[PDB]
Amino acid sequence: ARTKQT
Amino acid sequence: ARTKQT
Amino acid sequence: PTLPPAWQPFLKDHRISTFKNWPFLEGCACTPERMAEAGFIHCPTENEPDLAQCFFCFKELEGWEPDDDPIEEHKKHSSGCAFLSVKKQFEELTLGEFLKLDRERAKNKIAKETNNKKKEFEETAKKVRRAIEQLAAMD
Amino acid sequence: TLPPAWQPFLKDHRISTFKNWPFLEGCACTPERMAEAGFIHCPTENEPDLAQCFFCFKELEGWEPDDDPIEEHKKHSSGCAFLSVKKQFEELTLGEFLKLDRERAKNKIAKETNNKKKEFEETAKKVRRAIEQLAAM
Ligand SMILES: [Zn+2]
Ligand SMILES: [Zn+2]
Repeated sequence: ARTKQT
Repeated sequence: ARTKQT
Repeated sequence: PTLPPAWQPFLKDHRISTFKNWPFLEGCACTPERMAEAGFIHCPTENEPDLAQCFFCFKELEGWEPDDDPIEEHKKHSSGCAFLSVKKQFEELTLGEFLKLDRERAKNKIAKETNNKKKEFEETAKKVRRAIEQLAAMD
Repeated sequence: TLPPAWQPFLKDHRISTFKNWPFLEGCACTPERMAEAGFIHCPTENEPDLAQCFFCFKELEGWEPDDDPIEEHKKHSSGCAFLSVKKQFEELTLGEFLKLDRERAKNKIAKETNNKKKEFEETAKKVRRAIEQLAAM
């Protein structure tokens, strides 16, 4: 997975 | 000391 | 905030702090430090202003004398109290140990409430029984 | 049994947070595994697979079935103290536990602060743009 954006 | 009463 | 209210009595500093107007201070064997080290919280009433309670086994003791050693009094009056066996300091307990102790405290609290309700009920039973004997007696 | 604020320390609490998790049996990132890695489930409208470490507050979306939650946590948040904790909860001393909760408290403030930074930087962009447009005509 990856780092929440916005 | 002694136990509480009532 | 940092420890929940229900668990504060586990802490000596909390317990000491409950002794706002304890009569026995320096010169006496039962000082607040010593009462607290023994498990006691201060519970003063109108009728008994020196009333103390173990936070763990809920034994209540009044009529304190200056030479009274709170540990020996606790040992004498409530020998079965697990807290007397706790040799480690709070921070040094494992959570399993701590949770085990809080379960035992909860059981002690229930045992105390229950024993109370019993004695109150038995007393009501005596009243009612008497009242009914009186009526058979008049009869 | 334990105060709300401290429940997330407990695996069984964390698992319970996975109400509608897509990746179930046969997958590497199951709820048991997510929970063992520290994750709590935080689904939004926009990101329904959103997960957060309860301890360092790292947020990760875009989970794939073969994802190993521990390696993802290690990768994305290498310094998270929770990854060092080898002992089981019951086996911690209260001192150890209280130490960890202090660190979590700091982590939370660090995160709130990093958030406020990003929000401020975003308002600054808007204000800069407005002023340019106004200076233009
Ligand atoms: Zn006791
Ligand atoms: Zn983390």
